[PDB]
Amino acid sequence: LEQILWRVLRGNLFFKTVEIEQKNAFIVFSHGDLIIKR
Amino acid sequence: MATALYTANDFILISLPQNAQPVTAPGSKTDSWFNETLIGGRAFVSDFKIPEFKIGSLDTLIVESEELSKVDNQIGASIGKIIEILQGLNETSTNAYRTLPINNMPVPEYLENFQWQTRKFKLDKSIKDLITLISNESSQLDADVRATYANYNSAKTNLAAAERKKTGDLSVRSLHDIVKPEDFVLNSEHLTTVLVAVPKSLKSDFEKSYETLSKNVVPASASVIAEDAEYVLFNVHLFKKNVQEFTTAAREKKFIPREFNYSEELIDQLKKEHDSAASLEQSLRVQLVRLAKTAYVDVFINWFHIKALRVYVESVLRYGLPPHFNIKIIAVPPKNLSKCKSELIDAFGFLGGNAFMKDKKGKINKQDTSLHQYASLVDTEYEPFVMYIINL
Amino acid sequence: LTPNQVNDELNKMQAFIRKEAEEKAKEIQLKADQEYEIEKTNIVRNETNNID
Repeated sequence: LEQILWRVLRGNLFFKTVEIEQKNAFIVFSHGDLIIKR
Repeated sequence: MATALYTANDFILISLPQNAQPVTAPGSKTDSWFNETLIGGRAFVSDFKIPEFKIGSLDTLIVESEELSKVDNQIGASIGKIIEILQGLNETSTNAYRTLPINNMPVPEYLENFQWQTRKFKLDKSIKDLITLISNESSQLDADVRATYANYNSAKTNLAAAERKKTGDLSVRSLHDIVKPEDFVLNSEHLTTVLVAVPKSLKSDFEKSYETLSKNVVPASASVIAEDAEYVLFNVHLFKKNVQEFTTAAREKKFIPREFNYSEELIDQLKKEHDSAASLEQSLRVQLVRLAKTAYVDVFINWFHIKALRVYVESVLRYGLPPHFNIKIIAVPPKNLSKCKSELIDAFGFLGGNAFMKDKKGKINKQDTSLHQYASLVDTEYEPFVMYIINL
Repeated sequence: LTPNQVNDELNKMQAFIRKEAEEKAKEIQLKADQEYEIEKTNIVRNETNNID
């Protein structure tokens, strides 16, 4: 739902990854260096 | 769909790259797949590409995309407000001004020949000032037609206020159109003029009790100088001191006394107020019709340019590389946007991704939330490629 | 949950990441020579005015 909200509110300008943790989930996003505020 | 769409055709604005291909026809162009592979073989394709603008970074492109989406929604609501204001005047029916030539050319011919042509815009400046200037020009054009409609409503309220003084029930109306120099004498302080409104059944009681209603009265005044729909108007001359006894006997007789004084300035201002209100409303409607037509045409052209700039900014922001893409407008018939939207969304849904593609057809809008707009600042539907729904 | 969406997202993110840096470098390289030319003109004008 966070990837659907990020894709609906920001387009295809992000990375959708998921990592299993000990429960928790490891997520990682990639974007530009000047779009850290948005 | 749309609030001003009665018998107008629907168009779908799609944007894709120049090296993309569909999923139902590998090794074919998008134009041949839209023309030949269209639903029913009647899909009309037109050019909708425009010139590229100067882009500084993605941070200004995101704020230009959100401001272009909000200005596109405000221009879309301002076009429907001017369309409803022009339709409310009875100057455009449900089969005119929606399926006729606008701007002296057709919707498909003018939309196919729309190559970013303007008379006050440029190609080397920022798109944010042009979109904000177009949204401010459309908002001022709708505000001018709204102010003209409010002035026409105030002139109609002034004409309706003058209509109660012109005629009707004798409770607030005064005789200023049937007055003569032989029925109301107010040239001296001895004699005066007093109006008495009596019913049709109480005419003989007021005519017989008119002499005994007050002292110092004038006989032979029982005549129908004015007529109403609920009572009759009679003229009686007497002194100013006997107005209290005549009004007391008239109130005890179940009659309706009228307070009227002989004056030419009251009838002249009463007729001049209704004449000035009627001429002001008559001029305000004729000015509001042409102002609503020009504001509707300028709001249509600004809505088309803002829709093309929002489609190009949405395709450039959603697509990324390369900077150039193939943007065109597909003309669909009435009640056929669901098949072209489901076939185009199902065919072009694999370009963006297999996890963000869903089956959808048509455009369903709601009063609580406008859906199917492709908003980038609020919660709404999203697809893999740029897709906009325009209902004329 | 598909790899093609992540590959297309990274493929667009690389071109956008290059286009942002090129868009900044074109602006800085567009402004720097004009600023240096303006200061280089103003200093010579002030020096000629003091010399006269």
